[PDB]
Amino acid sequence: MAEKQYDFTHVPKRQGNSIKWGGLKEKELPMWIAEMDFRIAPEIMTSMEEKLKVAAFGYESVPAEYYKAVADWEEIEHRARPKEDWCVFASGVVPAISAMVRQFTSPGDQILVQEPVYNMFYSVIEGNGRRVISSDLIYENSKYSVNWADLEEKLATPSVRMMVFCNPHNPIGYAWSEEEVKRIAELCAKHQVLLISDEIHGDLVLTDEDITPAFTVDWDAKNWVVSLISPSKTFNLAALHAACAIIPNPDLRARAEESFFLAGIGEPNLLAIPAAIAAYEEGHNWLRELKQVLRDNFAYAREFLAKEVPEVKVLDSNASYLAWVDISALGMNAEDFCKYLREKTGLIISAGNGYRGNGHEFVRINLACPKELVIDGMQRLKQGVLNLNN
Amino acid sequence: QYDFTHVPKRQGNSIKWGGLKEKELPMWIAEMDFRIAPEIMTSMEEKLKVAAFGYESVPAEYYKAVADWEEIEHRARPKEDWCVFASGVVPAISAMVRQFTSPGDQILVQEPVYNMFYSVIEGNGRRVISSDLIYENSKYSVNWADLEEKLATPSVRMMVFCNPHNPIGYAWSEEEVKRIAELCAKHQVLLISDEIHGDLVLTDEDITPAFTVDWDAKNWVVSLISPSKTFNLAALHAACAIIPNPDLRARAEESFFLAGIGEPNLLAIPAAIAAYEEGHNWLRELKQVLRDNFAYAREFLAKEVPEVKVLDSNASYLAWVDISALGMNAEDFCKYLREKTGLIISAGNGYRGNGHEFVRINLACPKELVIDGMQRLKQGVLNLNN
Ligand SMILES: Cc1ncc(COP(=O)(O)O)c(C=O)c1O
Ligand SMILES: Cc1ncc(COP(=O)(O)O)c(C=O)c1O
Ligand SMILES: C=CC[S@@](=O)C[C@H](N)C(=O)O
Repeated sequence: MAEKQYDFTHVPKRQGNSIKWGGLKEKELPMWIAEMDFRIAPEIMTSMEEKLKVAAFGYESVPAEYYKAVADWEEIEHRARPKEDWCVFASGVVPAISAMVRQFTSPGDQILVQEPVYNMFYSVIEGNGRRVISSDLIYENSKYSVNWADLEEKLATPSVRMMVFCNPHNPIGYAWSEEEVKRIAELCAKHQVLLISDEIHGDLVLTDEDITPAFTVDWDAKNWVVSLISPSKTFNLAALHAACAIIPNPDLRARAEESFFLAGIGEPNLLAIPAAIAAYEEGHNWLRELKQVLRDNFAYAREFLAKEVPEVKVLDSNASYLAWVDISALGMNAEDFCKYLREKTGLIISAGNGYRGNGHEFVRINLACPKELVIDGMQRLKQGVLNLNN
Repeated sequence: QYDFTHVPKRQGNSIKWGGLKEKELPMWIAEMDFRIAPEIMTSMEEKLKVAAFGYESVPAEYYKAVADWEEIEHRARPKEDWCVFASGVVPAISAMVRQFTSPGDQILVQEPVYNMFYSVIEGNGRRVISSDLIYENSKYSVNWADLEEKLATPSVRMMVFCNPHNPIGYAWSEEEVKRIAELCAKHQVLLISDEIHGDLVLTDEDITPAFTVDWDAKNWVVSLISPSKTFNLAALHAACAIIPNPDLRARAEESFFLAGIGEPNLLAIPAAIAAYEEGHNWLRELKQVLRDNFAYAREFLAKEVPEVKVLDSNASYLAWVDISALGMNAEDFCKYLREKTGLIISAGNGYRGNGHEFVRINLACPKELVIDGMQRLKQGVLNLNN
């Protein structure tokens, strides 16, 4: 090849309290939870080791440099520069959603999602005492589509007060077109519904199709949107706890910031600021190479399952390092299949059940690991399927 | 064995030191101007070498380190099962305010007390009620009749207890903590005992954690701890709730997850474990520097600014200074001090109670900074008399 500047071959050796790699049995292969088995960009590491040299970790403000980095990143990577004053630090995307659920809806209000969607959406809606309402994505011809009439009918319902929009959508791995994003933002604005656009997979569109950040919608609807971003999925920094809400409406923004502070997610920890700035200032080259690795892993995985496991169907996706795999032909509830698969092969993938929708027919597989592990997992999956047919 | 002489060089986004004018001396916000313990630094450096920061569990090595630390430092040992990770003490209070009380309910504090108690009570739409600490003869005391009368009020549903008490720097006696816990249990009031200053008792005394009170009251208590104040790790975001009642504990744990404060960041677990397993020697050295600084502060002011009084305190690195004899509202005295001398201390007003007669001074800094701050304090008063 042309030499890659960075290391996508060696799996980082985690400490014992890793969710992905802790308490596994011998030879078990975790490909479920969405973190990478790649080392992070050395540019980010350098900024973290630099910060540690302070050797005292008192209270931190959010510097202008943080929002500048966020804005520069969105401009360069997605050709949509937010205003830096739109940006508000939050310690995490899901905690920010949870705080905005409490701040911008009332107990008993309904909050719209499009099932199947990220399981943590349900937890922060239901656990906060709001009610999930879904305009289900319709599954036909191996693709999901939106029932736009049903979506609007639910948005227009008085008790439906917020839409948590997954953009790109996890677990189906779909980066919405500009038209779809602006249509949903316009729908929300029309019906006075707050659009929370979870854009945490936005840097991981594995094609050149870009995302459309919600904050780029025109100024009728722009006052009704919040874009949520983080370096965590892009750069393998789940535990960094750095995120950013982009809220063009200044009063909404100040209220969300107040809700972040009140909840305890408004203040950066000791690494969040320098590590996120380094990621958004200097992570471009590493991300470029990562997407080349991911496209290689996906090309292999999709080709393998096409030729070798016709019992399953990998859905066409263009975003995320996660594959959404239809296992319906196995006649087995995804939760039962994933248990069986783990017991027989050691491969641990995500049952689709927790994403609701039709997720009980699907598994989600994380391909953000060295190709050796992709090959291992794909072969284990075939071994699991073959063991059923016998 | 450790460096308590040289102030760490912060990056620019520091709350205590960022954006100061030339030669300004901040002694207000409670973070130290000391290097952290090298044993903690070692664990952070090695964790960064993982070079990938995915999701982390709370290992029960964390709970074991917490239990061991409480036993060594306070002679009190919680059951590991009682322990729930939280990223911060104040956010845990805020979550428990939302989980365990209703909007409009009253939540009892003992003024003057930590300003952030008011922020999380009132910010969540609960109402602060205070049984004010009685201030007589330079000492604060509890009006036990008043306290119980308010705790017995039906709409008073929670007590946020500062143990040791910031800003006065008082580690309650065993009898005091038990009596408060008994009163809370008697009136079905949840006792949230903020013990974040619990490792900073400077006398030969020990705090009494709320979780040590006996089972006729232990079901009504929550102890909150963190290495933050002890080890100068405000930005680590590691803390722990100790909740003996398992029903409360399950509900508190869920409220932390929903708030976004239930999950450790990439350094919280190894750094806190290192602090609790290996920080005893550094803390022992810290306390002697703190006692030396308090002694200097008390002696200097007794000789030089006799119209002010450093309260006898047994806990924390925060001096609570009665300035009432200056005849000046504390907030105006602090603004005047900053403008005239560059010394930035904490006005007492924000702690409510009788806080307008007090300032709070952070002595967790090298002796040379204390000497400077005291000198500026005297100079400000001298200039007022001129
Ligand atoms: C759609 C979506 N939102 C949010 C998150 C995580 O957000 P955070 O950990 O910053 O709260 C993930 C995880 O990768 C995700 O897939
Ligand atoms: C009484 C008290 N509680 C809590 C805190 C800080 O809590 P948190 O861990 O939320 O920053 C402080 C600050 O040092 C404090 O003095
Ligand atoms: C004005 C001072 C802000 S502050 O120090 C809150 C603090 N951490 C404490 O211990 O009270």
